[PDB]
Amino acid sequence: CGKTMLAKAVAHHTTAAFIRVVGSEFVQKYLGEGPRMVRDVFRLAKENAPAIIFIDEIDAIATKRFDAQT
Amino acid sequence: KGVLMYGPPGTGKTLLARACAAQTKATFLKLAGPQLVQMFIGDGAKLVRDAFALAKEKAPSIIFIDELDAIGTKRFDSEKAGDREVQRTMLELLNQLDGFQPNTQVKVIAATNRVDILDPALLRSGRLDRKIEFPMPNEEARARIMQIHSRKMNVSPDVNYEELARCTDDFNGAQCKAVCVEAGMIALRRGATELTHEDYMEGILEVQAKKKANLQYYA
Amino acid sequence: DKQIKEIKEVIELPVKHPELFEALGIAQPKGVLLYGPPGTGKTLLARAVAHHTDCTFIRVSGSELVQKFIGEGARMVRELFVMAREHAPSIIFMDESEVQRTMLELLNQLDGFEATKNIKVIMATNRIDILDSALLRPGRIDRKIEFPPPNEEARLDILKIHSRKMNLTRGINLRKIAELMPGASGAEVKGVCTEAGMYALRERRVHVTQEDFEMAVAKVMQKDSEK
Amino acid sequence: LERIKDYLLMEEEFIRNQEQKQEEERSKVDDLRGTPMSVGTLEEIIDDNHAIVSTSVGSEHYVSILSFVDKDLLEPGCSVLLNHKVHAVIGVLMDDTDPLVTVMKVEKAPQETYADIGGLDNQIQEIKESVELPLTHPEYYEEMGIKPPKGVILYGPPGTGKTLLAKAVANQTSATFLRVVGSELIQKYLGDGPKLVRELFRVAEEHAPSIVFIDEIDAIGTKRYDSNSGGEREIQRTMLELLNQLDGFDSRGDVKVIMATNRIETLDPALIRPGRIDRKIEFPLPDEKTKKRIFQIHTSRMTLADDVTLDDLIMAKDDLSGADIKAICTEAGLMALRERRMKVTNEDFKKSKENVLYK
Amino acid sequence: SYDRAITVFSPDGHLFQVEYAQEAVKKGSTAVGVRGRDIVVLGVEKKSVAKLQDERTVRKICALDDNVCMAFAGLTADARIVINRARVECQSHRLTVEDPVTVEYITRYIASLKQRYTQSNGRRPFGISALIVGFDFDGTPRLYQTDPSGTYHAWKANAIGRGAKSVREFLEKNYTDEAIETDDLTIKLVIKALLEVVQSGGKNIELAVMRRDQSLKILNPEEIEKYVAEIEKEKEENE
Amino acid sequence: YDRGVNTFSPEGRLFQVEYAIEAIKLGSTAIGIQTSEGVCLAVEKRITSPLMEPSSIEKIVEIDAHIGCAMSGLIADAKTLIDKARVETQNHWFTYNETMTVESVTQAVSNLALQFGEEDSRPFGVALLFGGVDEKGPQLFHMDPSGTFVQCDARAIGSASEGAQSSLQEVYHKSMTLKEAIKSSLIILKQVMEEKLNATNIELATVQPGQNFHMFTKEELEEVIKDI
Amino acid sequence: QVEDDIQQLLKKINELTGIKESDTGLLAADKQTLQSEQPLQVARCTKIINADSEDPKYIINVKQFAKFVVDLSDQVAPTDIEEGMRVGVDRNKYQIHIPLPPKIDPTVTMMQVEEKPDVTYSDVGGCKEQIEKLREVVETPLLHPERFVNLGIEPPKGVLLFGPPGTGKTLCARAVANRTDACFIRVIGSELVQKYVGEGARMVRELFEMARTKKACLIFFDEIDAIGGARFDDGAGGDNEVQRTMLELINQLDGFDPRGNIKVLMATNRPDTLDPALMRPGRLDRKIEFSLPDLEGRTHIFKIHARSMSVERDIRFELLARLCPNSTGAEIRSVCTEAGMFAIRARRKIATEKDFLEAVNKVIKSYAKFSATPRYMTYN
Ligand SMILES: Nc1ncnc2c1ncn2[C@@H]1O[C@H](COP(=O)(O)OP(=O)(O)OP(O)(O)=S)[C@@H](O)[C@H]1O
Ligand SMILES: Nc1ncnc2c1ncn2[C@@H]1O[C@H](COP(=O)(O)OP(=O)(O)OP(O)(O)=S)[C@@H](O)[C@H]1O
Ligand SMILES: Nc1ncnc2c1ncn2[C@@H]1O[C@H](COP(=O)(O)OP(=O)(O)OP(O)(O)=S)[C@@H](O)[C@H]1O
Ligand SMILES: Nc1ncnc2c1ncn2[C@@H]1O[C@H](COP(=O)(O)OP(=O)(O)OP(O)(O)=S)[C@@H](O)[C@H]1O
Ligand SMILES: Nc1ncnc2c1ncn2[C@@H]1O[C@H](COP(=O)(O)OP(=O)(O)OP(O)(O)=S)[C@@H](O)[C@H]1O
Repeated sequence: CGKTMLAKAVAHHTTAAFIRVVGSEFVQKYLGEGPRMVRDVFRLAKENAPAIIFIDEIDAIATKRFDAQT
Repeated sequence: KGVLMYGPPGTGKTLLARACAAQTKATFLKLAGPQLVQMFIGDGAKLVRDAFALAKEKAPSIIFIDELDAIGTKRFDSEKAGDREVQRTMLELLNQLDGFQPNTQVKVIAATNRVDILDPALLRSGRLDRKIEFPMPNEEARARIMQIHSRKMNVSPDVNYEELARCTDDFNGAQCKAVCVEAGMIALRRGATELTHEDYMEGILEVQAKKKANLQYYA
Repeated sequence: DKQIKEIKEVIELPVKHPELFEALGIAQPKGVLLYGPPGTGKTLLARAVAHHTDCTFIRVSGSELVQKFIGEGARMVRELFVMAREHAPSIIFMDESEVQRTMLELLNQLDGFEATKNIKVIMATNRIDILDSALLRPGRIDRKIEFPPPNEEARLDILKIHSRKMNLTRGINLRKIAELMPGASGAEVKGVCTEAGMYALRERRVHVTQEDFEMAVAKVMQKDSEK
Repeated sequence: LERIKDYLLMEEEFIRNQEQKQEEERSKVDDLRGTPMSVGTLEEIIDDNHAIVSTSVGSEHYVSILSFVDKDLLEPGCSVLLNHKVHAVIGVLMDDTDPLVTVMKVEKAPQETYADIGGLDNQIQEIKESVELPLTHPEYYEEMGIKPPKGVILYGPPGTGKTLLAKAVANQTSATFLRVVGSELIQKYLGDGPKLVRELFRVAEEHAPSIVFIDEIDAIGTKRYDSNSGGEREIQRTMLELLNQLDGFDSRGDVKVIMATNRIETLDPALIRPGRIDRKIEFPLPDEKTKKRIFQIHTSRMTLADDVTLDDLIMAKDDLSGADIKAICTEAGLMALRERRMKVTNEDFKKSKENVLYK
Repeated sequence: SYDRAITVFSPDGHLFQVEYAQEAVKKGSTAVGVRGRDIVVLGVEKKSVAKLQDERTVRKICALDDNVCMAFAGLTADARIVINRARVECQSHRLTVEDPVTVEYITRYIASLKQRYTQSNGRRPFGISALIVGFDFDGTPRLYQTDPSGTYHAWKANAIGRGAKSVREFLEKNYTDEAIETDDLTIKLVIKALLEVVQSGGKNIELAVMRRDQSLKILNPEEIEKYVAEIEKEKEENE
Repeated sequence: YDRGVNTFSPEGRLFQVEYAIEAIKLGSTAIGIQTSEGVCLAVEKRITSPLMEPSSIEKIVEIDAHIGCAMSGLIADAKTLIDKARVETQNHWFTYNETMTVESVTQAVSNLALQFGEEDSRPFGVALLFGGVDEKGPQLFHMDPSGTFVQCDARAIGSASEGAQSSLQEVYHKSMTLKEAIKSSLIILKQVMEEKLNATNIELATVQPGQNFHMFTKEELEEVIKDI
Repeated sequence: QVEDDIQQLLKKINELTGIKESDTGLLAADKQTLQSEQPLQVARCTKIINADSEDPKYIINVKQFAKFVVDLSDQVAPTDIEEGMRVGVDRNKYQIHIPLPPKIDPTVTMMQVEEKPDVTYSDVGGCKEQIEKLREVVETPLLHPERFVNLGIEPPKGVLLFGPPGTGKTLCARAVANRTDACFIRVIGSELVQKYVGEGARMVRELFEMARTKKACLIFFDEIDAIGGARFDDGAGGDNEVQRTMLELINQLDGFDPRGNIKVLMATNRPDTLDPALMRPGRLDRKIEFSLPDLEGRTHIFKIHARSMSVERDIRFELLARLCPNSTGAEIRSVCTEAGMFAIRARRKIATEKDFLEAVNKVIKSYAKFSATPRYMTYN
C-alpha cells in the first residue's frame, strides 16, 4: 500500500538530517552492542539538528512475547 | 536413488538393515530418526550435512534411516503455532539428498511404520526411488518364521508348524517370535526340558491376549 | 462526582480511618469494579484517587517486561504481592479470560486471607455480562460503579477542562459545541480540542475560534463511522 | 526439691553445650580458604574426595575439597564455595532463599477460628477428625494401627464456606500451610505444569508436616485460555503429574491434602478414588435456623439498632448463602457510614437487599 | 419415531437412570404417612410457599377414587401425568368388575407402567416416588410406596423426600404400638414426626386423613395449630 | 465413550449382556434343589427396615398350579416375564387341553430374553429358577439374561452363589429326601445371610407329585426352623 | 525426678568432666593432608573430537573457550582416550590426565531411586497368577540365569501392566522395588515433557546411557500416556513433540543392537490410546493385567488390611466381601479405615460388625456416585 514510498519522498523534500535504520541491525553477535547502538543513534540525533529518524520494520524489535531463558 | 521400506509394524524392516550390515562391507551408516531433532536452531541442518560429508569421504556409503516420519511430517500453513525447525532439517535432508549438486556415492535406506504422514517432496520419485511394501506373512511364512526362531531351543520333533501357522491368524513375525519364546517358558513352568505341541498352543493363547472375565457359558 | 464519592467512601475511608470500620465492626472492603463504555474515564479516576490518597499505583496487565521487573519470570504472578508488601499503601489496577483469571488469584489472596491491609484491587472493563459467574458471587466484589456516557453538562465540564490549554478566543459558545455532539465519549472531546488546534494551525493563525471547533466536530463525527 | 539439683546440672549441661590450638585451627581453616570465596555449581560427584563443579560461565573443574563441613549435604544442582587461585571446593553454602516458598507458604495467624462458622457441626467434625485430631493428637491411631484419612474434598454450591473452613483449619494448626489456587497450573509455556507440581510437593515434603490446600481445582478443565500452548493435551499431562505426585511411589509421608471445588462432575475420577482422597464432604445451603447464627455473628460486632428483625431477612431469598449474608451485613454498614451514623435502621437493610440481590 | 435405548446397563451392573432418578426424589419435598388401625393419616411437609398467594393449586395430595389417596415426591409434573393415567385406570377398572378398586391393583398398575416406561425406547424414567394409601374391603388399612424402579413395596410408616434417613430414624425410635391406639394420637404422631422434620411452622404442614368409611378431609390449618400446641404442651410436660 | 448398544466385543462376547450377568450379582440369593420326591426351593427376602412390612415382598411367585418360580435382583423386570409366562402357559393349556411342560415354558421365555433393540430396549436383568412337576418327574430349571437356558439339579444363584454351589456340592447327592433337602438348604441360607434367621427372613416353596400344589403358608416355617 | 536429676548430674558430669580436656588441650583433621593437596592440580575437564595417526596428537573442544590440539601426559594409558570422552586437561600446558564418565544431565540423576520403599509381596495377595508371571519376568533372570541358558531362550525384556485405577499396579512395582537387587530407576511419564524441542529425546538418551553403563538394572515407566499414544495427523500440527519423544523411546529401546541387561515395566490406567508399535512384542511382551478381585480376593485383602488392626476377631469377613462386588483394594482400605473412624466416634478399642456395615454403606453406597470405575472398566 505504498509504505516506504512516502518515507522516500520525505527523505527527498526535507532539509533535516535523516537517518535510516535497518530493523534487525541492533541484534548482533557481540553482547550488549544493541543497546549501545540505540545510544549511538540517539546521541547523534541529539547532536545534529532538528532531525528525522526513520526506523524500518520495528516488528524485528517490538514483539509482545518474550522468553527470559534463551 | 534410495529404497523405502514400509508396512505393518511387525513385518520386519530392521532385519534387512542389520542383514545388509552383516553382508555388505561398505561403510554402513546408521541414523535414528529423532537424532536429527535438535534444540538449538540450526544444528539439525549441520548434523545432516556432516552425516552426508562423512558418508562422502568414506565413499561406499550406505545410510540407513529408521522412522523417517519423526522428521518427515506433512507441512501446513497455520497461524499462532506450528513446528518449524524440524521442517528446516527436513528441507536440508531433501536438498543435500536430491535437487541441486547431485551425487553418486550415497545409498539411502528408509523405513517408516506409516506412510501418509510424509510430505510428497520426501518421496517424490528420485529422493526415494523404489517404493517397497511389506505384507503380513501369508500362511507358510508364519511357519517359516516360527521354524527359524525354534532353532536354538530343543524342540521335540512332534510339532507340526502347519497347524500353528494355520491357527495363528493375522500375526506379524514378532508375534510369532513371542509365540515361540513364551511356549518355551510355558514348558519351563512345568520344568520339562524339551518342548511339546501343547506348549505352542498355550503360547498362542498367551500371545492372543484375551482379557476375560470368565467366558464359559457358551455352546 | 458521584463515582468520586463512591471511591472516596470505599478507598479513602479505609486508609485515613480504619478504626471507623473497626468500631462499626464490619469487613473493611478490598475490591472495586468499574464498568461503562470504553473511553469514559475508567483510568483517570482510579489513577487520580490513588494519587490523592498517597498510594503507590500499580498497573500490571500483560507484559513480560513487567515479568522481568517483578521477579525472574519463573512460575507465577503472585510476586507482585511481594513487591507490594514493601510499599504497603498501594493499589493494583487493570484493563480488560486472562485478566479475569488474574483477578481471581488476586481476590482469592486478599479476601481476608493474605496479609495486613492497605492493598486493594480495581478492574475497569466494559459490558459486565461477559465475565465469570464465579466472580459474580456477591461476597466477592464490594462495590460496582457505573460510568454513564456524558450528558450535556458533563460534556460541557469536559470541554471546559480540555480547552484550558489552547489559545482560545472570547465570545465562544461552548454549549453549542457540546450540544452538537451525539453523546460522544470522554476521550473524543480531547480529540476535538486537538483537531481544533490543528485547524487553527493550518491557517497560520495563533488563536482558536469556533469555526475550527465546528469543523473538528465534523471530523470526529466522520471518524465515528470508521469500524 | 528436684528443681534445685536438676536446674544446676541442666545449666551445667547447657554451658557445656557452649563449651564445645583451637583458635589456631580456626585461623588455619581461614588460611586454607580464600577471602574472595567464589560460588560454583555441582554437576556430578566423584567419590575420591574431588568432584566436578561448574562455574558461572560454564567452565568446569576437577577440584578437591576442604573437608570439614559435611559434603554430603550436597546433591546435583547445589551451590558450593570455590577459590579463585586453585578453584578448590572451599565448602558448603547454605541454600538460596526462597521466592516459591515465601509466595506459596502462609506464614501468619490467618483469620478467625470456629467461633465464626455458621452452624455446620457435622462437616466440621469430619474435617476435624481428618486433620486436627490426627495431627494434634496422634495417640488414638497408635491404639488401632489405622493410618489417618489422607485427602478431603470440600464441594458444594458457591458461598457455603469452603474458604472459611480452610482458613479455620489454618487458624488452629501446628503445621506449615501451603496455599495454591488451582488456576495457577495453566502456563503459557509448554511443560511448566509438572515443574510447578514437583516444586510444590518438594517444598511440602522437604519442609515440615504440612497442609497443602489447593482451591478451585475444577477450573483447570472447564477454562481454556488463549495465553497457552496446546491446551487439553497439556492440561491432561498436568493432571497426570498431579495424580502421580499425589499417590505415586516412595513413602508419601506427613503431608495433608485438602482440595475444594464448586462442581465435581467435571473431574477426572482418577483423582477422586480412595487411596488418594478418603473423605468427600457436601456443603448445602443450610436451613432457616443456622442462618440465625450467621446473621447473629455477622452482626455480633456492630451497633445494631434493635428496630430490625433478622427473620425479615431469612425469609427474603430462598437460597441465600453466607456470601449474601456477608454482602448485606457489609453493604448496610456502607450505607450507614454514608450518612455519618453508627446504628443501622431497617431501610438500610432494605436498600442493601435491593442492591445485593437484584442487580 | 425415536429408535434409541436411553437407559443402558452400567459396566458394574446398574441402570444409570433408575438409580440416578432417585436423586430427583431425594431433592424434593418431604412427606410422611402412617396407618393407624381405623384412621389413616398422611401429609406432606415443606410446601415452601410464598405465604401470600393461592394454595389450592399446589396441592400435593389428591385422590384417584373415593377409596384411595395420593402423595408423592420428586418433581411434580411426572406425578401429574401418572395421576391422570391412574385415574383413568381405576375408573376403567370400575367399568369392568363392580367392586371399588383395590389399592394393590392401582399400585401394581403404577409400578408396572413405571417399569415398562423405563424399559422402552428412549423414554426418560419417572423421577417420582408416590404413596398410595387406601383401605379396601372389610376396612383393612394398608399403605404402599413406589420407586422409580417400579417396586410397589408395603410399609407401615413413610420415609421419603429430603432427609428421609432422619425421619425414619425418628420413626425407628418411635415405633410404639401405643401410638396407633388413639386416632388423635396417630394424627399427633404424624405431627410430631414432621415436627422432627423441617421448620414445621404450622404453615407448610399440609395433612389429610381418611377414616376408611368416608372420603379424604383436608384439615383447616387452625386445628393443626392446636395439634402443634398440645404437642408443645406434652413436650413441656416431659420436663 | 458411548458406543452402540448392540456391539460385540474385541474378545467376542457382547457388552450389555455381560453387564447384565454382572448386574445379577448384587441381588439376593436363592437356592432350589431337585429331589425325586419333589422340587424344594428357598430364597432370602433381605428385610431392610422394621417399617418395611415383611409379608409383602414376593420372591416366589406362581406361574401355574404346578410350575413354580423365584426371582432375583431387579424385581419388576421379572414381574413382566412372570406375567407373560403365565399367559403363554394359559394359551398352551387352552389350545391343547394339557399342561405346558417346564422346558417349553422356559423356551417360550428365552425366545425373547434377547429381543432387545431400537426397532421392531435394554436386556433384562433377572436370573430365574424354575421348578415344577411335569410328566418327566420333578424338574428344576435355570435361565439367565443371555437366554442360555440349562437344567440344573440344584442351582444356587446371585450374591452368595460361590460358597452356595461349593457347600451345596458338598452335601448333595442323587437319593436325597424332601425334608433333609429343606433343612440342608436353610443351613446354607443362615450361613450366607447377614441377619439372624427367624420367622420373617426366608420363605419356602415345595411342589410334589403327591403334595400336588406348591403350598407354603407361614408358621410351618417356624416348625422347620426350630428343628435346627 | 531421681532418674531426671541423676541423669542430669551424670551426663553433665561427663560433660563438665571432659571440659577439662576441652580447656586443657590448648579443621586439623585434614589440614596437613589438604596442604599436601596444594601440590595437586585444578584439572579442567573437556571433550575429545578425534585422534591422529602414528602419534597421539589429540584434538579437544574444551566447552566454550576454543578447540586445541594437545598431547597426553606420561601418567596416562594411550588406549582409553577414545573419541567423545570427557577428560581432565591441564590448565597450563593443556594435557590430558584422566578419562571420566560422560555428561548425565543432572535433572535425570534424581530419578534413580537411591532407597528402597518397604512394600512386601504379602500386600498384593489374591493376584497369584499376575505375581507369578511378573516374578517370572523380573526376578528370575537376575537371580538365576540357569534355566534361561541351559535351555537356550531369552526372557521377555518388556512387561506392560494395566487395569482399572487403584488396582495394585503402583503397589506391585514397589513390591518388586523392595526385592529388586538391581539398579531400579523410576521414570514418571511427565518427566519427558520440557519447554524446548527434542529435549525429552535427550532425556531418553541419558536414561539409556545410565542403563547401558550399569549392567542388570531395572527401569520403571509410569503412566506412559503422557509419553505418547497416538499419531493423530491433521492440518494443525498439534501433539508432535510428544510423538517424537515417543519414537525416540521406541528406537533406543529395541531394534538395531538391542538393549542389553535392562528390563522395562510400563503401567497405564487406560491402555487403549496406544500406538501399536508399543503393542509389538519384542518391546512390550507380556500383557499382564489386573482385573478386579472377584470373591476370594477381597477376603484376602480384608485379611491384609485387617491383620494388624484393633478389631473384634469374633466377626466374619466373608459377609463383608459379599457386599463389595465391583470394588478395588483402595475402597477396601477406605472401608477398614473408615470402620476404625466410626470406632473413634465412641471410645472403644475393638471394632464391631456394625462398624464395618457403617463403613460399607458409608463408602460404597454413598460415594458410588463417583466411584472411579464405571468409565474406566470400558478403558476410555
Ligand atoms: N502512489 C503509489 N501507490 C502505490 N504504489 C506506488 C505508488 N507510487 C509508487 N508506487 C510503487 O509501488 C511501491 C509501493 O510499495 P512500498 O512503497 O515499497 O510499500 P512497502 O514498503 O512495500 O510496504 P510493505 O510491503 O509492507 S514493506 C513503490 O515503491 C513504487 O514501486
Ligand atoms: N522373517 C521375518 N519376518 C518378520 N519378522 C521377523 C522375521 N525374522 C525375525 N523377525 C522378527 O522381527 C523382529 C523385528 O521387528 P521390528 O524390526 O521391530 O519391526 P519393524 O520392521 O522394525 O517395524 P518398526 O519397529 O516400526 S522399524 C525381530 O525381533 C524378529 O524376532
Ligand atoms: N473525566 C474525564 N473528562 C474528560 N476526559 C477524560 C476523562 N477521563 C478520561 N478522559 C480522557 O479520555 C481518555 C480515555 O479515558 P480513560 O480514563 O483512559 O478510560 P479508558 O482508558 O478509555 O478505558 P478503557 O479504554 O476501556 S481501558 C483519557 O486518556 C483522557 O484523555
Ligand atoms: N456457613 C457460613 N457461616 C458464616 N459465614 C459464611 C458461611 N458461608 C459463607 N460465609 C461467608 O462467606 C465468606 C467466605 O466465602 P466462601 O463461602 O467460603 O466462598 P466460596 O463460595 O467457598 O468461594 P469458592 O470456594 O471459590 S466457591 C466469609 O467471609 C463469610 O462471611
Ligand atoms: N489388590 C490389592 N490388594 C491390596 N491392596 C491393594 C490392592 N490394590 C490396591 N491396593 C491398595 O490401594 C493402593 C492403590 O493402588 P495403586 O497401585 O497405588 O493404584 P495405582 O496403581 O496408582 O492406580 P492408578 O491411579 O491407575 S496409577 C495400593 O497402594 C494399596 O495400598
